[PDB]
Parts: sequence; C-alpha cells; structure tokens
Amino acid sequence: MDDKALLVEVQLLESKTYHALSNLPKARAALTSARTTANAIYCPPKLQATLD
Amino acid sequence: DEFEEFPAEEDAHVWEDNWDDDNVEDDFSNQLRAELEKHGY
Amino acid sequence: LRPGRIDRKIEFPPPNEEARLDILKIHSRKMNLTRGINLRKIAELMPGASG
Amino acid sequence: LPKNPDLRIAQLRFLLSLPEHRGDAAVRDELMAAVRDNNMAPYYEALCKSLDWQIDVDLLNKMKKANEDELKRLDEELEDAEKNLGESEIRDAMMAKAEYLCRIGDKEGALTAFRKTYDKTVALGHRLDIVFYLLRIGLFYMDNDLITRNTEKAKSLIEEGGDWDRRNRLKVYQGLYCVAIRDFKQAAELFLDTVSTFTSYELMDYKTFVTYTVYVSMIALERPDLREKVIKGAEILEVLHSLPAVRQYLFSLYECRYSVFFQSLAVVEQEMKKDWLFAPHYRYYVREMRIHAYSQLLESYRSLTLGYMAEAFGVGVEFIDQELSRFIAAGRLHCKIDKVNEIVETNRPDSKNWQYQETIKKGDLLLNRVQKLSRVINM
Repeated sequence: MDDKALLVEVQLLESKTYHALSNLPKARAALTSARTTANAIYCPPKLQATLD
Repeated sequence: DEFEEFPAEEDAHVWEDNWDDDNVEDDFSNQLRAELEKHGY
Repeated sequence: LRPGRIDRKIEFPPPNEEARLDILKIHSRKMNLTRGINLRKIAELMPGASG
Repeated sequence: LPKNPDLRIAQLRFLLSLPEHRGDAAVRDELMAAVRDNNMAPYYEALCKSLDWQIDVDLLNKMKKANEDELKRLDEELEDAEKNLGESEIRDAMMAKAEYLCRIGDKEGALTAFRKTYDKTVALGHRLDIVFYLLRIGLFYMDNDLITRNTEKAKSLIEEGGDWDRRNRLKVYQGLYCVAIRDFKQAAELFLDTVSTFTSYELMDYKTFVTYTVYVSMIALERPDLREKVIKGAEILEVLHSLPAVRQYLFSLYECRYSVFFQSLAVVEQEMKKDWLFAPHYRYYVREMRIHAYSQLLESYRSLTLGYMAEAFGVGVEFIDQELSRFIAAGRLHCKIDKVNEIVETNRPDSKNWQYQETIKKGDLLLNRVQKLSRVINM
C-alpha cells in the first residue's frame, strides 16, 4: 500500500523493538529502511524527531 | 608376521568416554539441593 | 574496416532477457543464494542492461 | 521440509522410556494423540511392546485398516503412473508411498522405499530431499550407521552441486548428530554458523535451537570466542530474551556469578536428563561445565582459600574440597589443595615449561615414528 507515513512509523517501532531485544544489526537495518522511506515523503517535525 | 604363538582369543558408543563418566553418584541437582539445604541453617 | 583487413564484425548487443539470466547465473555461481531467489524476476527488472 | 518423521514423537517415546517419567500422563496423552492423528500402526505396536502397555484392540485394528487401505491406494497410484504417466510421475508416486511408509513408523519399509525412489530419481534436489528424509528417520530411530552414511552421501551431493539452503539444513543436521555423538566442539561450530539463518523448523523450534547452541557453545567455546559469538551475538541474545533461564545460565559463567551459575547448571542437568539428544551426555556436560567454571575462577587467582570459593559457589567447604580433589586427580584442573590451611594453589605451567613439555611429547612421537620407519626400511 502507498501510505508511507504509517510505514515509516511502523518501521521505526520495529527498529526500536529490535534494539530493545539486543538485535542491533537487524535494528539498524530496520532503521535504515525507515530512513530510506522517510526521505521519500513529508516527515513532520514529530516523525523526524522520532526517527532522529 | 602374525604371532600365532599367542592365541588370538551393547556398548556401541562412538563417543570417547573417560573414567569419570563411570563413577556413580547422585545427580548434580540432588547434591546442590542437599548442600544448599544444609548451608541454609 | 575494409573487408580485407577486418573480415568479420561481430555485433555485441546488450543482452536480452535470457542473456541477462545467463549472465546472472555466471556471476552468481560463487554467491550464496537463498531459496526464493528467482533470477528471472531480477532479469525482467533490467530492461537494457549493458551486460 | 516436511515434519515427518516428527522428532517430538521420538522425544516423547524416550521420555516415557525414562524410569521416572514412564508413568507420566500428559506425555502419554500427547503421544497417543500424535499416533492417532498420524496413524502409526507399526510404531504403535513397537511402542506398546517396548513399554509393556495395553494395546487398544479397537484403535489398533482401526489404525491397521487405515494404513492398509492408504497403502493400497498408493500402490494403485504407483501402478497407474507406471502404466500411463512418465518417469517423473512414477518417481513422485514412489516418493509419496515412502513418505506415508515413514508416516506410520515402518522403518525398514520406509527406508527401502526411499532407497528405490533415490535409485529412480535423477534430480539432484530430490536426491538431497531423500537424503534429508533418511537422515530425519535415522535421528528419529538413532541409527548411527544410517545417519553417518547418509550424511556422507548428502555431503557428496552438495559438493557436486547444491544450493545454500540445503547446505544450511545439512549443517544443522550435522550439528544435531554431533550433539548426539558428544562431539560438542563441532556442534558448537555448526550451530553458531547456522544460528543466523536457522531454516530447519522440522527438527526443532528456534528457541530450542538457541538453547542447544548456547549449551554446546559454553561446553566447547573458550571465553573470548564465547563473548564474541554468543554473548554479543544478536540472534542468540534476542532469542534468550524470551528464555530467562538460559540467559541467566549463560551470563553466570561470563559475568562470574558462580552461585547462580551452579543453580542454572543444576536446572540444565535436570532438563538434559529428559532431553532425548543430550540424555546420554548430560553427566559429561555437567561435569565439564563444572570443571570449566572452576578453571575460570582459578585463572585469576594463585591461592584462594577453600572457604572463599565455597562461599562464591554457594556450597560447603567439604563439597568443594572433594570436587576439587576429584578433578585434580583426573588432571583437568591445574591446582593442588592444602587441607590443613585450606588454601588452593594454582600450578599453571609457565609458557616455557608448557612449551618444553609439548616439544618433548611431539618429538617423542616423531622419534618413535622415525625409529619404526628406519627399522622397516633398513631390513
């Protein structure tokens, strides 16, 4: 589906949950995917702050 | 040079076993439990 | 480029779909591919690859 | 891969075969449900004869008739494929027949059917699948020769040509067999290699695989490799976050919390006693883990009083004295006990001294070899 804002939010949530479980490589990969999808849509200040 | 002068006269384990394995004693859990109980008082 | 100094001029067109799949197999032989790595889909995603 | 044969069935059978759990009820219900759903008539009869249970006449006859009519249908399909369909159809029909033969528990018939299918199968992938099926059968029954020969065959097939997924699955299978043979070093190596991409869910779920990997790695890997490959491993840590007991056990050794380590080691010994694969080696695993913990503690000390180490291990002075004496007698720990003063002194050889001992031993071996060669050749 084309709703990329919720996709970015969900990828960030997955990255955070991965980090909480000590799976740093997968968490970083998920965060990189989230950043890639974020630099393709309008990242509001709140979403940008969460990603950063 | 077969030494015929000396006559030439289950446990199909492929793993090498040292002597300590044969020793019979209570499982480690029982030993630790008993020791903790005896040192708890 | 006279037909006495150069007799055969073989053209090298960019590989077609089957050619791209063959090249992918050639260069992916030593790679550790994973089940579900269908190369026909990847080749279809390269319409005019230089080779 | 297919779940058949189901290794959970073999584990339940072994658990019932254990003295304490022979009378267990829940395992009884689970095994009976599995047999009824899968309709293992030969397996049911073998289990009843081995465990001296009461054979259910109605259930046994129903299962036998179901197996008979299913086998008749499979044979009819095989004949139809032979008469009408091509070689691929006949190969698949025989594969299905062998799969159902394994379904019911007929070891000999299933093995012969799979051998025939392999003989009539040309595709390399299908041959690898047949080898995997036979390996799973061997693990279910614990046939050492079958597993060894089939592992060699699978290795040869992969060497000729093989995808990465099959190599990973065969790595996991070799690790399981090595754990079952007590070659824990190879088990740790293979499991640490495959933990990243565990795709063999038929043998065991991921949690069990991570637990086995932690156990074998700690029994095999040394402290640096243990920290680099298990402690900091993302996959193992993520899985252990759902297994508090295993995480505590693994971290007790690395963090130097020896009392919790011994609690977890007792728990692990109890768990392995019931396990169908670590059962033959559970005593050895516990003994070696205790030896490793003792050596790890002694590495940083030269003379530690028996009282301090007894307090650290949460055990009495007498028990630690007896265990240390037993382990020293076997030449595993490098220490000598001093009972009168209650002080344990480490006698770790100096690098020069250990090197001299190693050179003496290796040179003696080489000199014996050279003497034998000279005697053989000089005539």
